[PDB]
Amino acid sequence: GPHLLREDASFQRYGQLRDNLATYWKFNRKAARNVFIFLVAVPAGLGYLAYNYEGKTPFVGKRRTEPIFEQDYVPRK
Amino acid sequence: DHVRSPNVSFDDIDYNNSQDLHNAQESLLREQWIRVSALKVCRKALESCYKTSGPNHYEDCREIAEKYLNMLPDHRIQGFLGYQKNDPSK
Amino acid sequence: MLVQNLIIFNIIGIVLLVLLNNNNNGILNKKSLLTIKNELKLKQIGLIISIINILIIIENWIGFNSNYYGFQNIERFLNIYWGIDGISLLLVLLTLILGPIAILSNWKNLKGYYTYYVISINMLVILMALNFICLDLVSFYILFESTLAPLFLLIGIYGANNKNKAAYYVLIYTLASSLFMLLSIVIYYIIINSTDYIYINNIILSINLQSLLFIGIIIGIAVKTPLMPVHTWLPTVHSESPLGGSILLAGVILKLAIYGVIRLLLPNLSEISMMFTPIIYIISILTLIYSSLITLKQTDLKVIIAYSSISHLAVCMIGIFANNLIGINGSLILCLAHGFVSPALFILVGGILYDRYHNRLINYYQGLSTFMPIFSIYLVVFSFCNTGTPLSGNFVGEFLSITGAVIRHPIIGSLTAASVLLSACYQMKLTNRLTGSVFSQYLHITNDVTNREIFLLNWLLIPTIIIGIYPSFVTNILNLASSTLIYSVLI
Amino acid sequence: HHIHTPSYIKPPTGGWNFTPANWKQNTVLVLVGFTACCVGLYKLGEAGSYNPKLKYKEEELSRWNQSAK
Amino acid sequence: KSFLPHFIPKNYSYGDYPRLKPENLQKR
Amino acid sequence: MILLCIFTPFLGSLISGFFGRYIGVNSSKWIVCLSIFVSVVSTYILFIDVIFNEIEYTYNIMNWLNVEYLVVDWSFTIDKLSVSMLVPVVTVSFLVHLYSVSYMSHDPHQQRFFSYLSMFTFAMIVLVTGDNYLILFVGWEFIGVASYLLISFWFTRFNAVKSGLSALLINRFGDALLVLGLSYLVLVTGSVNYNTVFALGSYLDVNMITVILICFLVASMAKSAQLGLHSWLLLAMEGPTPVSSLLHAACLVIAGVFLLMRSSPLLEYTPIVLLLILWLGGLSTLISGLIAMVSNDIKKIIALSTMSQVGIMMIAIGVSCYNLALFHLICHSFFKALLFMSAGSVIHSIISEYQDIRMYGGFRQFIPLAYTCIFIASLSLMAIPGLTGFYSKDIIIESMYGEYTFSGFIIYWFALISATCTSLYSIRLIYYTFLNNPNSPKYIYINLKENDIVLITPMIILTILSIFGGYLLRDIYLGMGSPFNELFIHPNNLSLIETEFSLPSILKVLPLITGLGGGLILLLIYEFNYSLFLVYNNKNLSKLYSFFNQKIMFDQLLNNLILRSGLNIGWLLNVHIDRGILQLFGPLGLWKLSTFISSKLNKLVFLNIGFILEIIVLSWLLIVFKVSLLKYILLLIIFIIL
Ligand SMILES: CCCCCCCCCCCCCCCCCC(=O)OC[C@H](COP(=O)(O)OCCN)OC(=O)CCCCCCCCCCCCCCCCC
Ligand SMILES: CCCCCCCCCCCCCCCCCC(=O)OC[C@H](COP(=O)(O)OCCN)OC(=O)CCCCCCCCCCCCCCCCC
Ligand SMILES: CCCCCCCCCCCC(=O)OC[C@H](COP(=O)(O)OCC[N+](C)(C)C)OC(=O)CCCCCCCCCCC
Ligand SMILES: CCCCCCCCCCCC(=O)OC[C@H](COP(=O)(O)OCC[N+](C)(C)C)OC(=O)CCCCCCCCCCC
Ligand SMILES: CCCCCCCCCCCC(=O)OC[C@H](COP(=O)(O)OCC[N+](C)(C)C)OC(=O)CCCCCCCCCCC
Repeated sequence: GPHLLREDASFQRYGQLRDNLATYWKFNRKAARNVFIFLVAVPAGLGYLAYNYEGKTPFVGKRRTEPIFEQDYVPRK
Repeated sequence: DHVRSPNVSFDDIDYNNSQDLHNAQESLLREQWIRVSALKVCRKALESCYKTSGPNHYEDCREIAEKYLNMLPDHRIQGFLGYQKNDPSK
Repeated sequence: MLVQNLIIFNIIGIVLLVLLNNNNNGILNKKSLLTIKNELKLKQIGLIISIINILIIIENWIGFNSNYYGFQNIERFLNIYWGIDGISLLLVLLTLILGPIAILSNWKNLKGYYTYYVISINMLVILMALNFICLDLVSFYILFESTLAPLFLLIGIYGANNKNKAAYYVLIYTLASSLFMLLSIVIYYIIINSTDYIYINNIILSINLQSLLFIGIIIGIAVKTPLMPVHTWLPTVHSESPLGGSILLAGVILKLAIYGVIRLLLPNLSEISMMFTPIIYIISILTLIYSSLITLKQTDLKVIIAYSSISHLAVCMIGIFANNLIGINGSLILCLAHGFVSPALFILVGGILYDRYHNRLINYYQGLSTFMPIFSIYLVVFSFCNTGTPLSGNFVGEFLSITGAVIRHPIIGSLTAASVLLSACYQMKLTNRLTGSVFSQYLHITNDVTNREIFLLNWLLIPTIIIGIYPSFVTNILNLASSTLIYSVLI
Repeated sequence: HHIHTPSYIKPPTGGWNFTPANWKQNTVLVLVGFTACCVGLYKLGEAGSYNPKLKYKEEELSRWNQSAK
Repeated sequence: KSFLPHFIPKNYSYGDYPRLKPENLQKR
Repeated sequence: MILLCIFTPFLGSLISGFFGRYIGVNSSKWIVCLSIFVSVVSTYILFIDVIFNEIEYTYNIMNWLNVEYLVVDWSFTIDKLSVSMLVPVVTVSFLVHLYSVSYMSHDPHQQRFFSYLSMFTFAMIVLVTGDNYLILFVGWEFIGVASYLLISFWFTRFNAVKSGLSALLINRFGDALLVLGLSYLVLVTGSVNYNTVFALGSYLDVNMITVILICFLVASMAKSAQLGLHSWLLLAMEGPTPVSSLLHAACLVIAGVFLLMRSSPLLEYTPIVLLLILWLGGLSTLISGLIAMVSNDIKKIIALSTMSQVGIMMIAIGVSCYNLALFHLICHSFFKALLFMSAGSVIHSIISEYQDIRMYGGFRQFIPLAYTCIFIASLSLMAIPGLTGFYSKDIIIESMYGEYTFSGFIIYWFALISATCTSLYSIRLIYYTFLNNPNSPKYIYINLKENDIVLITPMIILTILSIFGGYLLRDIYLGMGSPFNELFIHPNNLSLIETEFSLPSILKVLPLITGLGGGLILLLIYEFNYSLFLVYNNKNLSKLYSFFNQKIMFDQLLNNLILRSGLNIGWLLNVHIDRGILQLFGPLGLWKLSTFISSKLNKLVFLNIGFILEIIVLSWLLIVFKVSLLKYILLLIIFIIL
C-alpha cells in the first residue's frame, strides 16, 4: 500500500538472521552438550519419575491412620 | 419418556451378537452414572450437615463423612472396556 | 442424510463457481461483470455456501440424543458408513463455523484469484468436517490426507515470501508421518478383515502387536498436533500461509490429532495406551515447557502465536490420555476453546497488523494503544483468554486437563500446572510490548480496526466466554460419549 | 491545552479529557439505567438467597447420620 | 564499574552478519 | 441484599468503561463512586445480620462445572469470615475512589482509571465471597488482571509498563501453584466446595493435607509479598497513588492472608506448613523494616511497612491464632490506607511533585492537616497504647512468646525488632518530610498549600477509624470464647490464655520502650548530631547502608540470575534444538544428504556400452553368491556411495 511502516535495514538484517539461525549451527562440543541435556538427560529424569510412581500413589480419599498431636509433654530441664 | 437401563451383563451374552454386546456396554455405563448420582446426594447431606452443625460437625456428620470417603474411590465412571476385555476369574 | 447432503450440495457449489468464472477464458479479452470489486459476486456465493453448511449440521443436531449410547445418524454413502456421536458432533460444528470466518478474514487481502481461494477454503472445511463422521480407519485416513492436496496449493499460491519453504514442509512432514499410520491401518485390515470402528474396538490384540500398531499411529498423530520433536513444520507453515490457511490450520487441522487418539487409539488399543501414557506425558510435558521457553526468544509475530498453539495442544494431549472423565472432557473443551482463541490471535497479529504494515518483526511495534485503542482492547482480552484466565473456555479446558493429569499421575501430572505460569510469560511479554511505551517511531498512523475485523473478533470471542461461564452446553453433549473411552477394572 | 488528536481516536473511555456537549442529558439516562436494575439486583437477591443453616432441622440430620451408618 | 549481563557471548560467527561488541542499550 | 453487595461495583466498572465517552469525565467518576457506596451500605447491613445475629446468606446463580462427581456452582455465600473481609475491602475502596476524584483530576484518562479501580474492587469481593475455591480463584486471577492494568496505567512510561508485567508474572507464578493445590483437592476429596472439604479435614492423610497447603502457601507468598516473591511489591509504586492506597491496604496484598485463614479447617491438621508460615512471616517482618530505615522514596517506605505488617499477620497464622490475624488484617487496612493517602497529599502539595524525602523538610507548618493524619496514622502503626494498632499488633507479638516453643521464641525477637524498626522508620519519615531544615527551594515553600476538601474528607474518616476502631471491634475477634467457627482453632493450639496471663510484665512494655525510647534517640541525632549519619565516610557503614538500600540485593539477584538464566534456556533451546538438531535431523540435514546422494546418482546416467555391460555382468554374481552374503554386498554398496 502506502508503506505505512518505515523499514529499517538493520531491523531487516537482524530479523532475517533470527529466522535463519539453522544455517550457521554447528554440531560442535557446545551444541552436543546442550542436545544431550535437553533431549536425553532431562527426558530420562522425567522418564524415571513417571514409571517409578506408576500406580504407586493411591491418593483418592486417602485416610489418616496416625495421630498428629502429642498426648504428654516432657520439659527440657 | 424416561428410558431405563437394559440390565445385561457381559457374562451372559455372545459378543458375536452385535445388539447384545451393545446392551451390555450400555448397561455397565448406566449403572456407574447412577453411583455417581448417589455419591453426589451423599455429598449434599455432608454439606448440609456441616453447615447446620457448626462446631458439632465432627460428631454429627461422622458417619456421613465416613461413607463419602469410602464411596469416593469407586463411585466414579470406570468405562465398560475394562470389564468387557478382562475375565476376573481367570 | 447429513453426509449425502453435505457432499452433494458442496459439489454443486464448486461446479457453480467454476462455471460462472471460467465461461470467458477463451480469448474473449473482455471485462466481464463478475470480476468487478475483486470478484465480489463469486466471493459472496462462496460465503453463502459456507453458512449453508452450518445449517445442514444443525438439522441433524435437533434430532441428536445426548442420552443414547452409540453412533447416531448412521448412514451409508459411497460404500462408507457415516455416523455421529457427542464428540464428533461438536467438532463438526466447530469446523463448519470457522468456514465463513476463513473466507471473511481474506475478504480483501488477496492479490487475486478469489474464486480459487474460496473453493479451496470450502473444500478444506468439508474434508475436515467429513473426517469426524467417518466410521472406519481407512475412511479416516482418506479424509486425513485428502486435505494435503488443496492446502499445499493454497500455501504456495497465496503465501508469504517463504511460501515455497512452507508448502514443502506441510506436504512432506504430514504425508511421511501419516504413511506410518497407514501401515497400522493395513495391519488391522489384514488380521481382522475390517477397519470398522465398532468391529475393531472389541478385538484384543497381542501386547507386542499393540505396541507396533500404537507406534505407527502415534507417529502420524504426534506430527499433526504437533508434539516435540516433530513440531518444526508448524511455525514455518503458520508464518507463510495465508490468513485463512492459518485459521483452518490453527482451528481444525490440529484438532484432528486429538480425535485420532479418541478413535484410533483409546477404544481399540486400550491395553497398550496405559503402557504408553508415561511416555506420552513426558513427551507432552516437555513439549509444553520447551515451546513456552522457546516462544520467549521469537521475533516474528505470527511465529510467536504458532508456538503458543503448540504449548496448549500439549495440554490437550495430556488430558485426552488421562483415563478419567475429568481429563477427557477438559481436553475436549480446551480443543474447542483453542479453536476460537487461536484463530483470533492470528487475525490480530497476522490479519490486522500485517494488512496495514506488511511486516511481522516484533521490533517495529509498540505503544499501539495510543492510536489503535480498539485493537488494544481485543488484543488484551484475547491475550488473557490465551493464558487461561477464568471466565474463558481456555481456563475450563486447562483446569480440567491439569486436574485430569493429576488424578491420572499425581507425581508427573503436577508439572502440567506450569502451563499457567509459562503461557502468561510469553503471551503477556508480547502484549505488554504492543500496548506499552510511546507509539512506535517506525509506524505511520492509519485506520483502526474496521467493521469486518471487529465482526471476526467478536464472533470468536463470544463462543469462548459462553463456554467459559457455562461449559455444560458442551459437557452435556460429551458426557455419554466420553465415558466409553475409560479403561479400568477395579476390584 | 495540548493536542489530543480527537478527530479519529474515540475509545469507549473517552480519549484525553472528553466530555460531550450533551453530557447532562446522557448522565440522567445512565443514572436512571443504573438505578433501575440496581433495584433489579435487589429484587433478584431477596428471592434467590437463603440461609444454609436453617434449611434442615437438627432432627432431620440425626436420622441421616444413623441411616448412613 | 558497568558490566554486561550474563550469557552474552564474547564472539559470534553468523556468516556475513556484522560483528560488533555487545552494547547494553539500557545504560545509554 | 447479597446480590447488591457483590455485583454493584461491577456495574460501576462497566459504566465508566463503555459509557465514559458519553457521560464525560466528571459524571463518570461520581457514578462509579455511587456504585461502590451502594456496596458499602449493603455490606454494613449484612455485617449486622451475620456477625450479630448469626445469619448466613447464599445465592446460587447456576452451575459452573458438572463433570461427573466434580460439581462446581456459581454460588456466593456470606458468613462471619466473608463479611468481615468485606468491611476493609468495600469501605477502603469507597474512601479510595472518593479520594481519587480530586487526586486524578489533572489526568487526561480518568474514565479508564475509575473503570480499572472499580473492576479491581469487584474482583476482590468475588474472591472473599465465593462458596468454593474455584470461585475464589476467579477473583484471585482478576485481582492480578486489574493490578496489572493499574500499575501500568501510565503506559507511555517505560517503568510503569515493565512494573505491571512484573506484578502479573510473579502472581501468575503463584496462580500456577494455586491451581495445582485445587487439582490435588479434587484428587483427594473430589470437591472444591468449602462445605465438603472442611468437613473432611480431620480424616484426610497428613501428606495430602500438606501438599495442598504448600501449594496454597506459595500462592499466598506471591500476593502478600512475603519473602521470595516480594519483588513486585515495590515496583507496584509506579501506579497512581490511589492504586497504592487500595492494593496495599484492604486488597491484593491481603489476599494471601485470606487464603490461609479460609483454609484453617485444613491448615490446622498439618503442623509442618504452619511452621513454615511462621518462619516466612518472621523473616519478612525483619527484612522489610531494615530496608525501610534507609529508603528515601516516601511511597517505598510506606510500601515496605505494608510488607512488614502483612508478615505480622503471617506469624499469627503460624501459631494458629487465626482470630488475631483477621483482626490485625482489618485494622491495618484503615491506618495504612491513611498513610498512603496522606503521602499522596504531600506529593501533590509540593509544586515540584518530588517523592524523595531528602528533598523535603520543614513542611509541618505549611501543611498542618497532612502532618496530623500522618502523625496519628504512624502512631496507630507504631501500636501506641490506646490506638487501633495497639489492640491488634501488641497481642500478636506477645503471642510469639506465648507459644513457648523454639520457633516462637526466635520469631518473637524478629517481631520485636520489626516493632522497634517500625518506630524508627516512622520517625525518620516524619523528620525528613516535616521537621528537617528545608531542602527544597524557597519558591516551593511560598506555594506549599493544602489540597481541596474532596482529598481531605476520606483522610479524616480514616483518621477516626485509626483512633477508636480497634477498641470497638476488639471483643468480636479477640474476646475469649467468641464464636468464629469459620476460623477453626484446634483445642491443642489454643494459646490465647497463656499469652494473656503468663507473660512477664517487662515483655508487656518491652516493644513500647524500645520503639519510644529508640525513636527519641534517633530524633535527637538528626536534629543535633547529624554528623553520625554521614555514612559515606565509613566504608563498612557505606556497604551496610548500600546492602539494605538495595533491598538485601534481592532484585539484582532475581533479575541478573533467575530471569537471565530463564531467558537463556529458551535461547539455548531455540539455538541448539529448534534451529539446531531438529534441522540437522530435519529439512536442512536431509537436504545436504539428498544433494550428496543425488549428485552421485547423476554421474551414473550416461550412454556408454561398457558401463551397462559391466553392471549387467556384475549382477550375475548375485546368482553365484550364496544369499547369506547379501548384507555384505549391501554394506559394500554404501561404502561406494561415499
Ligand atoms: C465480550 C463478549 C460478550 C459476551 C460477554 C457476556 C457473555 C454472556 C454472559 C452469560 C453467559 C451465558 C451463560 C448463561 C446462559 C444461560 C445458561 C442456562 O441455561 O441457565 C440455566 C439455569 C439452570 O438450568 P435449569 O435449572 O435446568 O432451568 C432451565 C431449563 N432450561 O437456570 C438459571 O437459573 C438461569 C440463571 C442465569 C443467570 C444469569 C447468567 C448470566 C451471567 C451472570 C452469572 C455469571 C457467573 C457469575 C460470575 C461473576 C464473577 C465471578
Ligand atoms: C524428529 C524428526 C525426525 C525426522 C528426521 C529423519 C531423518 C534422520 C536422518 C538424518 C541424517 C541426515 C542428516 C545429516 C546428513 C548430512 C549429509 C552431509 O552433510 O553430507 C555428509 C557427506 C558429504 O560431505 P559434505 O556435506 O559436503 O561436508 C561435510 C559437512 N560436515 O556425505 C555423507 O557422509 C552422507 C552419507 C552418504 C550417504 C549414506 C546413504 C545411506 C543410505 C541412505 C540413508 C537413508 C536410507 C533410506 C532407505 C530408503 C530410501 C528409499
Ligand atoms: C469435494 C470434492 C471436490 C473435487 C473437485 C475439485 C475441483 C475441480 C476444479 C476443476 C475446475 C478448474 O480447474 O477450475 C478452476 C477453479 C477456479 O479457478 P479461477 O479462479 O476461476 O481460475 C482463474 C480464471 N480467471 C483468470 C478468469 C479468473 O479452481 C478450482 O476449482 C480449484 C479447486 C482445486 C484445487 C485443489 C486441487 C487438488 C487436487 C487433488 C484433490 C484431492
Ligand atoms: C471483568 C471484566 C471487565 C469488563 C469491563 C471492564 C471495563 C472495560 C474498559 C473498556 C475501555 C478501555 O479501557 O479501553 C479503551 C482505553 C482507551 O484509553 P482511554 O483511557 O480512553 O485513553 C485514550 C488515550 N489512548 C488512546 C492513548 C489510550 O484503553 C485502551 O485502549 C488502553 C490499552 C489497554 C486496553 C485495556 C483493555 C481492558 C480489558 C480488560 C480485560 C479483562
Ligand atoms: C518419521 C518421523 C516424522 C518425520 C516426518 C517427515 C519429515 C521429513 C523432513 C522434512 C523434509 C522437508 O520438509 O523437505 C523440504 C525441504 C526444504 O528445505 P528448505 O528449508 O527449503 O532448505 C533447503 C534449501 N536450502 C538449504 C538451500 C535453503 O527439502 C529438502 O530438504 C529436500 C530433501 C528431501 C528429503 C525428504 C525425505 C523425507 C523422509 C521422511 C522419513 C525419514
